[PDB]
Amino acid sequence: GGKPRGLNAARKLRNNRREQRWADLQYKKRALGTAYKSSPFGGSSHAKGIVLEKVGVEAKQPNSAIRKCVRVQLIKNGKKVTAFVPNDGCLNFVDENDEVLLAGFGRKGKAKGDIPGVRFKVVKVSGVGLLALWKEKKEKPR
Amino acid sequence: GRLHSKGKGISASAIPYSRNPPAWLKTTPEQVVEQICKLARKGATPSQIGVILRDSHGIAQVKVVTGNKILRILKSNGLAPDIPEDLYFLIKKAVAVRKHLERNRKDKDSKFRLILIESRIHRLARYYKTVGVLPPTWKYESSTASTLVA
Amino acid sequence: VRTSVLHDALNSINNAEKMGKRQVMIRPSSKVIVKFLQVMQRHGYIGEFEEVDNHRSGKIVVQLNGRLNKCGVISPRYNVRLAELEKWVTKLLPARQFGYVILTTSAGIMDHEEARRKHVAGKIIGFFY
RNA sequence: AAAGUUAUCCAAACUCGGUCGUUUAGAGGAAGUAAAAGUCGUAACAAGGUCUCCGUAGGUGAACCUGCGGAGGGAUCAUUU
RNA sequence: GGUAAUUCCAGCUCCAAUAGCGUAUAUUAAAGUUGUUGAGGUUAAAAAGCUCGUAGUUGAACCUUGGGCCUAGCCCGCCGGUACUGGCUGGGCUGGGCCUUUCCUUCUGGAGAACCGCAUGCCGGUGUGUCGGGGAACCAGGACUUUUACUCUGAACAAAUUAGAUCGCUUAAAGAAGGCCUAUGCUUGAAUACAUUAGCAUGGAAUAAUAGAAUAGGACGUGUGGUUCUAUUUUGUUGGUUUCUAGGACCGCCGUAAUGAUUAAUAGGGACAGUCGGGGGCGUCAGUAUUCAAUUGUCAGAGGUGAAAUUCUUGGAUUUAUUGAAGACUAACAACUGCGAAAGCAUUCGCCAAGGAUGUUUUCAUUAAUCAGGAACGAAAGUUAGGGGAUCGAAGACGAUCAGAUACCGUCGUAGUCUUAACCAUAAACUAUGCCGAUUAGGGAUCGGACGGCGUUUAUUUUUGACCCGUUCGGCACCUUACGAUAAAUCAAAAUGUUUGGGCUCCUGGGGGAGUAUGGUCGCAAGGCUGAAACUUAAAGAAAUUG
RNA sequence: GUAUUGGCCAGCCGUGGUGACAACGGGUAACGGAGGGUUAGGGCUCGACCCCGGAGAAGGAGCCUGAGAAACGGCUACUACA
RNA sequence: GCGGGUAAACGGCGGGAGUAACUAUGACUCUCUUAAGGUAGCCAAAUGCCUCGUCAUCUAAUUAGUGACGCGCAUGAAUGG
RNA sequence: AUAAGGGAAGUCGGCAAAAUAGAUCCGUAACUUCGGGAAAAGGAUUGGCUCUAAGGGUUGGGCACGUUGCGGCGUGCGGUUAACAACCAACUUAGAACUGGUACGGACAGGGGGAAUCUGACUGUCUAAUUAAAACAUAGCAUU
Ligand SMILES: [Mg+2]
Ligand SMILES: [Mg+2]
Ligand SMILES: [Mg+2]
Ligand SMILES: [Mg+2]
Ligand SMILES: [Mg+2]
Ligand SMILES: [Mg+2]
Ligand SMILES: [Mg+2]
Ligand SMILES: [Mg+2]
Ligand SMILES: [Mg+2]
Ligand SMILES: [Mg+2]
Ligand SMILES: [Mg+2]
Ligand SMILES: [Mg+2]
Ligand SMILES: [Mg+2]
Ligand SMILES: [Mg+2]
Ligand SMILES: [Mg+2]
Ligand SMILES: [Mg+2]
Ligand SMILES: [Mg+2]
Ligand SMILES: [Mg+2]
Ligand SMILES: [Mg+2]
Ligand SMILES: [Mg+2]
Ligand SMILES: [Mg+2]
Ligand SMILES: [Mg+2]
Ligand SMILES: [Mg+2]
Ligand SMILES: [Mg+2]
Ligand SMILES: [Mg+2]
Ligand SMILES: [Mg+2]
Ligand SMILES: [Mg+2]
Ligand SMILES: [Mg+2]
Ligand SMILES: [Mg+2]
Ligand SMILES: [Mg+2]
Ligand SMILES: [Mg+2]
Ligand SMILES: [Mg+2]
Ligand SMILES: [Mg+2]
Ligand SMILES: [Mg+2]
Ligand SMILES: [Mg+2]
Ligand SMILES: [Mg+2]
Ligand SMILES: [Mg+2]
Ligand SMILES: [Mg+2]
Ligand SMILES: [Mg+2]
Ligand SMILES: [Mg+2]
Ligand SMILES: [Mg+2]
Ligand SMILES: [Mg+2]
Ligand SMILES: [Mg+2]
Ligand SMILES: [Mg+2]
Ligand SMILES: [Mg+2]
Ligand SMILES: [Mg+2]
Ligand SMILES: [Mg+2]
Ligand SMILES: [Mg+2]
Ligand SMILES: [Mg+2]
Ligand SMILES: [Mg+2]
Ligand SMILES: [Mg+2]
Ligand SMILES: [Mg+2]
Ligand SMILES: [Mg+2]
Ligand SMILES: [Mg+2]
Ligand SMILES: [Mg+2]
Ligand SMILES: [Mg+2]
Ligand SMILES: [Mg+2]
Ligand SMILES: [Mg+2]
Ligand SMILES: [Mg+2]
Ligand SMILES: [Mg+2]
Ligand SMILES: [Mg+2]
Ligand SMILES: [Mg+2]
Ligand SMILES: [Mg+2]
Ligand SMILES: [Mg+2]
Ligand SMILES: [Mg+2]
Ligand SMILES: [Mg+2]
Ligand SMILES: [Mg+2]
Ligand SMILES: [Mg+2]
Ligand SMILES: [Mg+2]
Ligand SMILES: [Mg+2]
Ligand SMILES: [Mg+2]
Ligand SMILES: [Mg+2]
Ligand SMILES: [Mg+2]
Ligand SMILES: [Mg+2]
Ligand SMILES: [Mg+2]
Ligand SMILES: [Mg+2]
Ligand SMILES: [Mg+2]
Ligand SMILES: [Mg+2]
Ligand SMILES: [Mg+2]
Ligand SMILES: [Mg+2]
Ligand SMILES: [Mg+2]
Ligand SMILES: [Mg+2]
Ligand SMILES: [Mg+2]
Ligand SMILES: [Mg+2]
Ligand SMILES: [Mg+2]
Ligand SMILES: [Mg+2]
Repeated sequence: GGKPRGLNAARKLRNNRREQRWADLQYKKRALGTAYKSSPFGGSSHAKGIVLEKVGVEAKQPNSAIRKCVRVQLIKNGKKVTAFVPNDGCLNFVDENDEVLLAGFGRKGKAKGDIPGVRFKVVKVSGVGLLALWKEKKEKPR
Repeated sequence: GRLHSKGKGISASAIPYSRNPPAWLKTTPEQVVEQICKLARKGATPSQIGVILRDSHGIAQVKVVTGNKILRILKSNGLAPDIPEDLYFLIKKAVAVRKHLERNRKDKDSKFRLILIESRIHRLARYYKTVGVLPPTWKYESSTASTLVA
Repeated sequence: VRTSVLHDALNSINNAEKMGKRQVMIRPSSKVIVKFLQVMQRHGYIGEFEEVDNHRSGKIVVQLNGRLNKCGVISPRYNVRLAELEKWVTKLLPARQFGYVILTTSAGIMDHEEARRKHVAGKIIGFFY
């Protein structure tokens, strides 16, 4: 309650909606284009990088395990990020200097599960695909 | 309620339904008009011209007896005041506040009243200008306003 | 201040009927008010009404007989074409079989069904069912 | 009637300086978030053991304490000639 | 998931979609979590401390209604007959004509009807004719008509696409094709609607604005005078000159006419009358108390605490009576009481300007509501200069307490507390509840004004004033109740909201980072106003129930 | 001067024009439109891309021929490449 | 002489040991000690002996210059900061 | 007084010398006690000759009567020259063409500038004959 209701008050109603529309969080990040600027990916879906080292990450408080992430430097803009290698016993497939391909967890810029500070996962290694190697459908090229 | 207040009084006057003079008046409309002009020449404004007629002798409504309002009668006889009386009294009150205010410099309450009175004068003066009673160049100058009242 | 005399009349009628009373008083009376009552009367939703004549504006005393659910007013009198008149009856009418939407047109004010017969449109001012 | 030549106009390009925008190195200084089986106290929640909180000013290892004016979200809807 | 894992790694079995199915990013629905339709703002996120006011948005009622006849077009009911046909004194719906004081502008021309008689011809009607009294309607042309918005119908405007009609590409997404006996032939389709804002025409005349006669500078007339400009053809032809006539502009005299002004809003402003209040400013008067000082009497302790100590004391403390000075503050009366825009305001009297309500057969006539920026006032503390400095007392110094005690308790004490002249602009500045207007239920108290009434009281006494009973307008509040509202506590508004639209301004969108960084602006400073991002998280929070 | 109008340009003379009904400036991961996707109604979002209009041929400027070009599968010069 | 007041009067304003899930450091604690134990600020400064102190910047190379750090032989608040 | 190429490599140290300089028009930062900084920094123009434009002063104004040696007054009025005509006079400012061995404040006269630290606030005063400074004085503030 409290809106202008007259028949010649179309200017006030249009201006008010434009101003209060910024309080939304989804729209504010769309208008300012934070993904184009701040995200390690240039607003894209995937990216390629080079593996630097293998790192183990502890799970959060209720859980207890080592999450076995990996460090990668992006070819496109030289930024450095960390990515998680899924499935059981898959670090044996990623060596040093291996040209991996990454994607997101699907939470749209937030950490997923108990893994802290990790936003990406390995999809392909040496252009073969991680899951295909796991089920022994292919052999990793030398 | 009120223009500058929070009161909501309803005190007013009730006009009778009848539009004809009482049978005991026995006074002609011509006699009334001559009676009005004598009081106007003595100096009275239309406000207490009516109350003198009502209280002292006879006429309760001048309109029903003669068919015209008091101010309309005076204008046709060349007796209308140069400025309307309602605006005249507002000017008179504003002058008295300024005269008192300059002697009592830190009377902060009377300073607030003066803003209300002058703000009421500007609104009323704008209406008279857009209807043609006052010339379009008329302005309320605080410096020379003291001559208008007296 | 008083900005819609029609709203005051319709609101006062709705309150008294909802409380089960039989008669209503309306302080200001106008041409639009009387023309609105006449449309309701011809459909049986109210009874006789009488206009006392004070010299200022007059009053109205309407006689109620039940049968009335609600009577409201649309405050911004929008402009409605003839082709889009079916949008409104879908919005503020309980059912298609009964109910009336009041319009104002150059051929006098009328309900939404007679306007279709005369093939006329105009501005919307209220409703009752 | 060709080469050549005199004076204006349209003007690319280079040099120096000014101004605006984006990106980036830096001794040292001062904050935030998280992770801890760390050290010292116990401010708040019961009248939390000095009732709690707000604006302002000063002081102390740390939470905090004290002065002046407010609020009850209080521990009182209440005391008679 | 920590030794019998319905959730990991595997073998069986089973479920979902199926030539397809999973994952990542973007975008729409779900979202009434962006809310014009349609969203919250007492306590969950959120009404500016308060009032004035310009843009902007919004604004009370009122001017030709009704009635009386005639006639048409489309439906339904009914009757009867064979979907057809006729009828109802059929009841309705849409439209067109007349009389009621109203009806419908005007001139020129075109062609020509109806109603009329003239004579000429058949079985009381008719072609009659370059017959005339006569122009219903129609077409073309000229002049006049308050101006916008709105709605109806037309005109103009792209193919593809969207909706949609037709035809068995073997069906379908498509396509614009096809069909008929057999044909040396015939025949058809390639429709229609929508856009929609702006511009061009037409009909309507409700709703919302706008214009006209008040210093008459007003309307009308074949009334009647003027002075100025323009000049068609007729008197052979040209030039020059004149009259009459026709037209335009302007100004008198006279006449005609019902000669020209809407109410006075339980909207607003102003005047007047008797009052009311701790509303504001300047000056002045009074009260006890606290501290100090002087005089006076007496003799051993006084102070302070839960208990003690620091401190003061025969250089007579504490206590007792009388007198004097200084600064601050206004006890009891004092309340579910008064006034102010809020902050706030309490001893007497004099002076100065202002305000609300009530009373009124005064006056003006829409002058009004709310307000982005902008402006006045704004407790306490704090700042700059003088005066003042009794009492309390931030900082500070000591005495106890305590494991420690930079505190709570006790004895001292600087800025400050008060005033004059200038700055600051924040408070749990609270009713955590914006302002104007209408309607909805019962009750008894109280403050201010008016009106009615039986008595008591009382005065150089009546009328007035004090008390009692009732009505009414305007205020600060309260009790009961729920037809209603809410998540609930609870609320006469927080009601009249899924049956949702009376007008207007401001503010909010999960919790942190954060009212922080940075830029700008105001200030002597302290600081005020405006106000992000990176990063991080699955819960914070509200009302109530049992322990 | 131009195919022609025009502060398009040269002389002389006035002091104006736009703005809270948002001028001026900055951003655009911006060619515009017919239209695509998603739907109770109201909407939100996308449109380089077969049709229509505009602009460009590595970056800037100049010009010849001709009814028509400031053309680049035409010419001249500088800058950058080769 | 005994007893009070006074620092914008002259002037003054400290040492030694232990102690935090590596190392380092020491918020915290005991201890000696008096008129009081240097507070807000500032610094190899015209005031620092060791000293050409340590780190950064300026140069091909800098005992010099500027910016930081501070147990400061012997900085410091009207002997005014 | 002048010097090829280099431009502080000289020296305790840019000591001495050089460079800048008038007027007209553009342009001008951090900081700030909002007065300043500022002539900040950094650019352009300048002769001769032949012309054009602007900026002023003084005296003159139509009838009708009356006086007087073509007129000076007395008057009685009217009009506002859509500002005309004659004569007189110094300098200051702006613009155009042509011209030259590209020169022109042609001699004289005539500021070098910028980024920072230490120290006294400023103008002012003193060791005549080796020290002009951070020393003295000053307004403001405080005490007796
Ligand atoms: Mg959201
Ligand atoms: Mg009212
Ligand atoms: Mg108001
Ligand atoms: Mg008001
Ligand atoms: Mg940086
Ligand atoms: Mg660092
Ligand atoms: Mg506490
Ligand atoms: Mg508490
Ligand atoms: Mg509580
Ligand atoms: Mg086992
Ligand atoms: Mg097992
Ligand atoms: Mg098992
Ligand atoms: Mg909500
Ligand atoms: Mg809240
Ligand atoms: Mg409030
Ligand atoms: Mg109205
Ligand atoms: Mg098809
Ligand atoms: Mg129309
Ligand atoms: Mg009234
Ligand atoms: Mg008073
Ligand atoms: Mg004392
Ligand atoms: Mg004694
Ligand atoms: Mg006193
Ligand atoms: Mg009282
Ligand atoms: Mg008292
Ligand atoms: Mg405002
Ligand atoms: Mg104060
Ligand atoms: Mg104070
Ligand atoms: Mg002084
Ligand atoms: Mg003072
Ligand atoms: Mg004390
Ligand atoms: Mg203390
Ligand atoms: Mg606030
Ligand atoms: Mg508040
Ligand atoms: Mg009640
Ligand atoms: Mg009672
Ligand atoms: Mg009373
Ligand atoms: Mg009485
Ligand atoms: Mg009452
Ligand atoms: Mg009250
Ligand atoms: Mg709905
Ligand atoms: Mg800030
Ligand atoms: Mg969890
Ligand atoms: Mg709770
Ligand atoms: Mg203007
Ligand atoms: Mg676009
Ligand atoms: Mg682009
Ligand atoms: Mg396109
Ligand atoms: Mg692109
Ligand atoms: Mg494609
Ligand atoms: Mg290319
Ligand atoms: Mg050709
Ligand atoms: Mg081209
Ligand atoms: Mg080209
Ligand atoms: Mg090519
Ligand atoms: Mg080509
Ligand atoms: Mg240790
Ligand atoms: Mg120190
Ligand atoms: Mg040092
Ligand atoms: Mg050094
Ligand atoms: Mg040195
Ligand atoms: Mg220094
Ligand atoms: Mg040294
Ligand atoms: Mg060095
Ligand atoms: Mg050197
Ligand atoms: Mg240094
Ligand atoms: Mg010392
Ligand atoms: Mg010292
Ligand atoms: Mg010293
Ligand atoms: Mg040389
Ligand atoms: Mg040389
Ligand atoms: Mg050189
Ligand atoms: Mg050297
Ligand atoms: Mg030297
Ligand atoms: Mg020299
Ligand atoms: Mg020289
Ligand atoms: Mg200056
Ligand atoms: Mg200058
Ligand atoms: Mg210069
Ligand atoms: Mg300088
Ligand atoms: Mg020259
Ligand atoms: Mg020069
Ligand atoms: Mg020179
Ligand atoms: Mg000096
Ligand atoms: Mg000497
Ligand atoms: Mg000397």
